Amino acid sequence: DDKDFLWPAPNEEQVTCLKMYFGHSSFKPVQWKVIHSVLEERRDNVAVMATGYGKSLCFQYPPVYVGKIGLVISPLISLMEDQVLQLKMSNIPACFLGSAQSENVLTDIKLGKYRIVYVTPEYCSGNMGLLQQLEADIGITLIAVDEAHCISEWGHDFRDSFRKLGSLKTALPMVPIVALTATASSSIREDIVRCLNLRNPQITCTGFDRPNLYLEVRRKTGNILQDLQPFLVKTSSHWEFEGPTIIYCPSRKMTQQVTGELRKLNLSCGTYHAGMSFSTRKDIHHRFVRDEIQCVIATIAFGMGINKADIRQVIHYGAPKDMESYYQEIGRAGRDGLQSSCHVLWAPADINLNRHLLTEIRNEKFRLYKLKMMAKMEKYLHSSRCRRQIILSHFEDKQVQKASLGIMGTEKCCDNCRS
Ligand SMILES: O=C(Cn1c2c(c(=O)n3nc(N4CCOCC4)nc13)C1(CCN(C(=O)Cc3nc4ccccc4o3)CC1)OC2)Nc1ccc(C(F)(F)F)cc1Cl
Ligand SMILES: [Zn+2]
Repeated sequence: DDKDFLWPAPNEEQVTCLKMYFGHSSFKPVQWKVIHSVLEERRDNVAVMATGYGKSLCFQYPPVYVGKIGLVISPLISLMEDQVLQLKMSNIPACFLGSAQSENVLTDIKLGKYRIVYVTPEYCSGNMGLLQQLEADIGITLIAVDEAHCISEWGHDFRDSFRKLGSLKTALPMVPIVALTATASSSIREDIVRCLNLRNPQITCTGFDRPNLYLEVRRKTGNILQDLQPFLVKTSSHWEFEGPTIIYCPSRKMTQQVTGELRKLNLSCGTYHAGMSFSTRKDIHHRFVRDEIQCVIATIAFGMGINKADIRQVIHYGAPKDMESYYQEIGRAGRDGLQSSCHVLWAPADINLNRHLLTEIRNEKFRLYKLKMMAKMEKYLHSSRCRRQIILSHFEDKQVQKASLGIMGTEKCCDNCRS
């Protein structure tokens, strides 16, 4: 069951609703992330998606489940017409709202007869008073802004119509905005978050097969220098990795240890852990971005703000917490699209493997969730199957494995695909 690997667990009516109106068994981790953060946290989202495969459910499902109203703001007229028809045929009442259509649909929208209203950014700019009325009389579950990259002057597909969608948060500060786009440009999403005036936005990135990441799992011995020696190359007196390198460790003690023995070879490296000031941390980034230091030995803490294109190696010195955290950590590697490697070095005596450590948690539901996650991360590490296939299976939809051409099976895919 996939529903086991979601936190919170989608309730029984949520599952019923998905099968009834969309015809699916379970939510994928990213879909659930976006949907739940909309419904329960009312949190602005930026959803990066390489295709429209599982893209619609993110903004269509929420207003259907609560039975209120969702607003999709898009310039893609014919794509909007196809989705309006698909919703109508799935017994979801939906319309295209524009100046031409207004006389037939507007009264019905105002009296709450539509779950999902598609509009152009042109039309939306004029009728902010209509939006405030709908918030007041029904309540708007969310506003989806598709092709959100069109708000950016520095993007490749700029649209004048998008300029005044900034006023949505001024007009509706309580209503969450789901900004959708097909570009993984870090500068454009900063334009999207800025121009749409988004607050503490959840960022997600799916539909990409990351063919330039090689995955390996490898038994850890005990001796640190023994374990890392394979990854090291000397140039004169000092030692160095082949490129920019991140070594995530499960404990704060380990980051100090690993950094300790890596220093003895005069390696250009530094720590980044929980128990320190958000001041020394600021420089380590700027050093690492400017290639002043080569390696960073960190915990789960380091990563969220990393925009470094040329990360060549990620190493998990010890089994990671779970697949969620692992997916995030490896996802930072090789953003430039050049060959990078992601190695796990694990032993059975790692703190994220012992089950009789989580028995301390007395909340039944949460304890069972953490055990399913530990079991599944364990199943991945011991696997003799394709590391990429396990990860795509769990995180991405079926059509990302199908669309994944000419990497799975090759000597650059994973240790299991090699031998
Ligand atoms: O790689 C991806 C998707 N993807 C992800 C991230 C990312 O950066 N990129 N970057 C890409 N590229 C797509 C292709 O073009 C280059 C960039 N893809 C992803 C992140 C996003 C979330 N994140 C955070 O720390 C939060 C956060 N980020 C922020 C950025 C700015 C500001 C605030 C932020 O807050 C961790 C990194 O995780 C997913 N999928 C994937 C596909 C196949 C395989 C396989 F090979 F194993 F099979 C493994 C994986 Cl992981
Ligand atoms: Zn493989």
